[PDB]
Amino acid sequence: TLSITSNFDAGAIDVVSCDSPDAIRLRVRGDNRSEFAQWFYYRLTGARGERCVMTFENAAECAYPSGWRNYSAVASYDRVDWFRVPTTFDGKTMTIDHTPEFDSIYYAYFEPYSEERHAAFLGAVQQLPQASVVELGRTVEGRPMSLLTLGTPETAPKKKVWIIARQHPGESMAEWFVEGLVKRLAGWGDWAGDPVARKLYDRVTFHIVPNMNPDGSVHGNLRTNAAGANLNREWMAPDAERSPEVLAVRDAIHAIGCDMFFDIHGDEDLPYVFVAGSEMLPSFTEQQGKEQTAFIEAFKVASPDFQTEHGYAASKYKEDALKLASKYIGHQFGCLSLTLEMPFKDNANLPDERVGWNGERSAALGAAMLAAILVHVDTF
Ligand SMILES: [Zn+2]
Repeated sequence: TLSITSNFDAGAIDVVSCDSPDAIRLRVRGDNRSEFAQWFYYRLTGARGERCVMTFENAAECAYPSGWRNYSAVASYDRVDWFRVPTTFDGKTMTIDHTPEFDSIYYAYFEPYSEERHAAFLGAVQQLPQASVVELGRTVEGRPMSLLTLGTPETAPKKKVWIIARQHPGESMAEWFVEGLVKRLAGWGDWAGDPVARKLYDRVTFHIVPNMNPDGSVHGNLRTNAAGANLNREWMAPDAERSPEVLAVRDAIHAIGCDMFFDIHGDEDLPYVFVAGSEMLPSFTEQQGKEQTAFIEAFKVASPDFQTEHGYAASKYKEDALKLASKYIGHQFGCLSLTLEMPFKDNANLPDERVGWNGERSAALGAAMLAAILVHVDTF
């Protein structure tokens, strides 16, 4: 007897039919208070050594159907080690065809990043002499909005570098990226002995929000918070009831100041790591151009995964572009301001059939970007 369950952190699925392994019928559940549908995460038990054919009947009705083109789902026996599994898409339905090796398995859209993991990581990070953690406010559902500051005393004002992640809760790659970056700043693991963090603290103070959408995350949402708001459309006029997550963070950025800004996302459609810059802003000066180009050049050197060939086609500027964090910040502060995008699929330039794009590659990217930040501040 097969059983599909989803009542856990970030769980999401609607089961249509589940009584023959070769005829499992499913629907992407969708965001809790929004029409956007794309994230899925479920547990399947009772299928050891049985070929499971799991068809997502509403695949074409999802937020980004091209997200299913050349895409493989991820799976795990224990929530620790994740791997890609055989998946096909015909523009109408999506099907995972996989034979579980053990009694209990999970399938998901991307390697998850749980609330527990967040709490364990921040609970350890706060113990570093250079760390502090401040609760800026509460989410819709009373979860903390936590700001991690990493820095040493100013004896000359240090540059304020802001990194926010996971405004879109299903983009768990964003929190993995922050974890890799923070681990390097901590001098943990293989980062012990590395001089980049030390040099950085002489020039820069970091202000980091690892999870911009705690509620959306646990809800199994892709794009919205628990009230149905797209947080990355709330930056020009956030609300205490609808978008307290942005209200609290935007207030802190204004109070604290900002010299460099990075908004960390994942992209459904494109199999590339890329940035969206501020060049479309009418406020984009020659010096800003010089600075953005030079950071991008440094990031290309720091990380072979990062590239500029592929990305969003930069359409004409419209006033509502300021609803997006990196544009709002770019316009308001006149500083280096970027959206960074990681793929749900793989990096097509450097594919990995076993894992595609994942937690470890996202984290390596975050650690690499630190080295580009250092190069950058040492130049400007
Ligand atoms: Zn996003």
